[PDB]
Amino acid sequence: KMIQPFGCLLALDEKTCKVIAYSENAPEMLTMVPALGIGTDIKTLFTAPSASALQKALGFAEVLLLNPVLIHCKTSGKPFYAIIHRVTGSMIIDFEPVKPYEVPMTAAGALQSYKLAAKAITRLQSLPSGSMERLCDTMVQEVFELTGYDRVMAYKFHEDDHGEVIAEITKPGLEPYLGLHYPATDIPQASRFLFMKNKVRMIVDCHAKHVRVLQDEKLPFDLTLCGSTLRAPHSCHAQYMANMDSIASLVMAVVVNRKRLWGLVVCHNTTPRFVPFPLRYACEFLAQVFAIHVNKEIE
Amino acid sequence: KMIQPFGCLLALDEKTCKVIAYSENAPEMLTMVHPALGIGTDIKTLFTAPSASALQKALGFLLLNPVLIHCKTSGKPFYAIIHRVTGSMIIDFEPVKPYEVPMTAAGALQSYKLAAKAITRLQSLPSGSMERLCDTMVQEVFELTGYDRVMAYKFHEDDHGEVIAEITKPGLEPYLGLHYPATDIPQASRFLFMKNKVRMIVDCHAKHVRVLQDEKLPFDLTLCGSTLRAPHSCHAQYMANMDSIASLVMAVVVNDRKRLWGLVVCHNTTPRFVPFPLRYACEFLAQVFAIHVNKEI
Ligand SMILES: *[C@@H](C)[C@H]1/C(=C/c2[nH]c(/C=C3N=C(/C=C4/NC(=O)C(CC)=C4C)C(C)=C\3CCC(=O)O)c(CCC(=O)O)c2C)NC(=O)[C@@H]1C
Ligand SMILES: *[C@@H](C)[C@H]1/C(=C/c2[nH]c(/C=C3N=C(/C=C4/NC(=O)C(CC)=C4C)C(C)=C\3CCC(=O)O)c(CCC(=O)O)c2C)NC(=O)[C@@H]1C
Repeated sequence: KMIQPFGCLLALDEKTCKVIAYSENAPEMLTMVPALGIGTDIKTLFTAPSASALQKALGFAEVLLLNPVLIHCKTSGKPFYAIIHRVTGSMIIDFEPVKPYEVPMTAAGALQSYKLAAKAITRLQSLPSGSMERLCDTMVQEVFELTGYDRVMAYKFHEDDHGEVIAEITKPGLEPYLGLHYPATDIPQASRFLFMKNKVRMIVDCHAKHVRVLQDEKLPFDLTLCGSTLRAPHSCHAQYMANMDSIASLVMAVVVNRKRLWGLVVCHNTTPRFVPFPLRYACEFLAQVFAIHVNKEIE
Repeated sequence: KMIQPFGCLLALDEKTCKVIAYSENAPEMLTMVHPALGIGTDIKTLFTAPSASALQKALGFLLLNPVLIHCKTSGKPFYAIIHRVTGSMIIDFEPVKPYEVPMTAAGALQSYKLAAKAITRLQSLPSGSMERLCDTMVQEVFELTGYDRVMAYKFHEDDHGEVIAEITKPGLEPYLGLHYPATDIPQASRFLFMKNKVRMIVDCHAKHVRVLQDEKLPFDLTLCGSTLRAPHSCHAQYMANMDSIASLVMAVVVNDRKRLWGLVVCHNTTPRFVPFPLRYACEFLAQVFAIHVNKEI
C-alpha cells in the first residue's frame, strides 16, 4: 500500500466510476489545495474530454486497453499521463506528470521512442546465430543507447536460481560486475513473479519518502495494487541500492516461452532518473524480441 | 499549385516566421472566418501560446512530427507536420477530433506496435522465395491498413509494372499477375514516390484547393514534399474507372545504386483517410521490406 511519489494512484469502482482508493499525495497533485476522497466522481476533477476519455476505457477489455491517456486537471490546467489496468471489478489509474512543453510533443515522442526500439530490434535479427555472448552484448548496448542510464547489465538465472552477471556496459569510471555470481535469495520469490507480471518496473529514487494508499473502509478485503507502475520497493532493496550508490533503476523481464524467468535486463543510475511511459512501453517490445532470440540460441 | 482538401497548408518565411503562402481553405479551417489570415500574419495571432512556441522551436532545428496544435479562440486541434525548403518552412495541417486528443499517444504507440509485429514475422521468414516475402507483406499490410485491396508492383528492366502479389476482400476481381506499360506511371511521379516515401489519396473526386503566395517572393514555393498535394487530374480519372477512390502507396527503394524496385499499394472502394502516426509507422515497415528484397536479389 506504498507507492513512490513521482506520480499518484487512484482506484475506481468499475460500475459507478467513483474513487474507491487514492494515494496520499493525490489531492495535493490533482486539485487546487471540488475535493478528492472516497466517493469522488471523476467528472469533477479533469476537463470534459479527458473525463470522457477515461469512461470509454471501462468498456474496453484488457485486450483493448490503450495507454497512456493524456489528461488535464479541471482548474489548474495541469497535465498527466494516466496509465490503466484492471483487477476484476476495479479500475486503477497511475498518473504521471507531464511537463507543459511536452503536451504539443506527445505524439512524436511516442513515435520516436518506438522508432529507436524497432531499429534496435533490426540490429538484433541481423546478428549471426550461435553466440549468447554477442547477442546479450548487443542487447545491453542497445538498451544503454536507448535508456541513457549509468549502467546496463543482463543477468541469467541458472537452474539453482542464482544469477550471474553475463553482460555489462557502463559509463567510464565505474566498477565492473561482469562475471560475478550472487545467491538465489538476493531476489525473493514474490518479487520474481512481480517482474514476470509488470514486464517493465521502475524506481526513480531509492531514497524517496514513499506515500500511502487509502481505500474505502466499507470494503471487507484489501485491494491489489502491485500492478501499479508506482509500486514502491521493499525498504531492504532500497538500502542495498543506496549502499552500492545505484539510486535509480529500470528492469526488464526475460521470460522464455516450460515458461520460465530466464533473467533480467537492467539499468542502474547513480543519480535520480525518470523515463516516461512511451519509452517503458517500447521496452516491453524489445524485451519479448530478446526473449525469442535467447530461446532460439538455446536451440 | 493545388492540395487535397482534407487539410490546409501554410508556409513561413524562415527568418521572420510570418506567412509567405497559404492554402485557400486555410482561413476557413484555422480561424472560423486585416483578414485574420493572409500574407503577413503572425502565427502568434493564430494559435495558442505553447502551440505557437512548439512551432517556433522547430525554426531552430532532428525534426519530430507531428506537433499537435490548437487555434487561438476555438481550441480546434490539428496535427501540424513540418518540412524544410530553401527559404521557408512549410506546414501541412490535418484534422484531429477534439475528444480523441487524450488518446493521441496511445493511437501512436498502438500503430507503431503493429508495424513492429509485422517486421518480426517478415525477418523470421525462411529465405529463398520472393513469392513468400511479398505474399506475407501484402497480407501484413492488408491487416494494418484495412483497405479493400493490397497489391505489390514490381518494375522490370524496361520499367513496366507487374502485379506480383495481392490480397483482397472477397468478391473483388483480383489483378494478380497482370502486367502494365511503363507509360502508366511517368518518371516524375516515380521520383516523387521515392521522395515522399509514403503518399495518400483520400478521395480522388475531391475538389482541389489552390495555394496562394505573394508574387514578390524571390523564389518559387515547391509543394513536392507536402502530405496534402493533389494528384494530377489524369490519375484521378483512371482511378474512378477502376473503382478505386482512395489509395495509400509505399515505395520500395533498394540500395538507399538507388533505384525504385517497386511499390506496395493499397486501394479502397470508398473514401479512406488514415492519420499520420500510422502512415509514419508504415514508413518504417517499407524500409525493412526493401532490405529483405535486396538480400533475395
Ligand atoms: C531484503 C528483504 C532482501 C532483498 C529484497 C529484494 N531484492 C530485490 C531485487 C534485487 N536484489 C538484487 C540483488 C543483488 N545481488 C547482487 O549481487 C547485486 C549486484 C550488486 C544485486 C543488485 C538484484 C539483482 C535484484 C534485481 C533488481 C535489480 O535492480 O537488478 C527486490 C525487488 C525490488 C523491486 O521491488 O522491484 C527485493 C524486494 N534483497 C536482499 O538482498 C535481501 C535479502
Ligand atoms: C495521365 C497523365 C496518365 C497517368 C498519370 C498518373 N498515373 C499515376 C499512377 C499510377 N498509374 C497506374 C496505372 C495502372 N495501369 C494499370 O494497368 C493499373 C492496374 C489496373 C494501374 C493502376 C499505376 C499503377 C499507378 C501507381 C499508383 C497506384 O495506384 O499504385 C500517377 C501518380 C499519382 C500521384 O499523384 O501520386 C499519375 C500522375 N496515368 C495514366 O493512366 C495516364 C496515361
